[PDB]
Amino acid sequence: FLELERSSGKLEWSAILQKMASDLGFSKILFGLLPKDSQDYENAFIVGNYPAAWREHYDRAGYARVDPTVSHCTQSVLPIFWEPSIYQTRKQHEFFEEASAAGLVYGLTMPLHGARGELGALSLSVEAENRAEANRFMESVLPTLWMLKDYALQSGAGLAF
Amino acid sequence: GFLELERSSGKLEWSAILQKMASDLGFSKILFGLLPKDSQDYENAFIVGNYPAAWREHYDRAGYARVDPTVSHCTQSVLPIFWEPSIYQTRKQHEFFEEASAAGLVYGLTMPLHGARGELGALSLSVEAENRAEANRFMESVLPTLWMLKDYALQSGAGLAF
Ligand SMILES: O=C(CCCOc1cccc(Br)c1)N[C@H]1CCSC1=O
Ligand SMILES: O=C(CCCOc1cccc(Br)c1)N[C@H]1CCSC1=O
Repeated sequence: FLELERSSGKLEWSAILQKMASDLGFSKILFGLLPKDSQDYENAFIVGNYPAAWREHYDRAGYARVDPTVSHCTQSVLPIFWEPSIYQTRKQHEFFEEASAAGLVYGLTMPLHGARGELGALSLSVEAENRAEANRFMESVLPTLWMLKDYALQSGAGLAF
Repeated sequence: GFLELERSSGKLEWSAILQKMASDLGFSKILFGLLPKDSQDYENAFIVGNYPAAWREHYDRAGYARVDPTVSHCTQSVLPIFWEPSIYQTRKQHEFFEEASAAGLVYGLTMPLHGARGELGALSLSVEAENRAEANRFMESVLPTLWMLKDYALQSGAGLAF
């Protein structure tokens, strides 16, 4: 994990994080971080390879207020798996279907809460033949991910702003 | 594998569960402490564990919160800090280490806690060992489990404290 700490710039750091995630077996990621006093977007540091059409769709639809992982991050330090049970409201149901259309189906989000009051998330999505396979995989690497998210948080917070 | 923590209904039951989890991982002494957002009110911090009472009192009276290198570390980082000679840098910190050792707190680590609602704290665990090579073997073997444990302890502890 030391390679993240030793990155000098955002481009280098992002490429290292993306490669680490890929080597682990996740094809898509989002790392997002806000400074302490900031609420919604605006000065958010966002990296990764989420589909650009999804990012724009999400913003226009005001999905920060719909996405169940966002509310979860505001109240918890524990991972939230993208299971059907988290998409409860009608808007969350459509959110799930639209995310799926954009290729985001199986995954998890690790909330990020930095020492300086940074608020964010490391989300990782996996391609799998089915949900059971995706969950077996995520469980198999969970302790590694749990360390990764804190290393990414500490190093990213130092570069983000 | 940490479900007992969240399900715990009271501070005494929760404390005992956490102490047993730490013991099972090889650590006979722990401190779990949490303060609310932007607070330095240690008098009203949520503190559990089994550090020697003589050490706690000494620490408080000497104002060691301002000397202990693990406290300043927690303020700036989410990463663990191992209790190694290299962390005791100032003259006062060398004295701190000597006294901490007189109280049996030579080997261990501190995991900083930063809660979703701004809580600040630490899960500290001390291990008994003959030397640091042995202590390191003991700690390295359970580090990934501790890393998850500290966050489960934070989430559940923050609910009970605040
Ligand atoms: O990755 C996410 C967002 C996770 C949370 O992101 C956050 C949360 C708080 C602050 C910031 Br910046 C980003 N959602 C996923 C769920 C399935 S589809 C999708 O976009
Ligand atoms: O366990 C600790 C203290 C860890 C940090 O504790 C904290 C930090 C922030 C808020 C609160 Br409450 C407690 N120190 C150890 C180092 C060796 S001897 C000793 O007491």
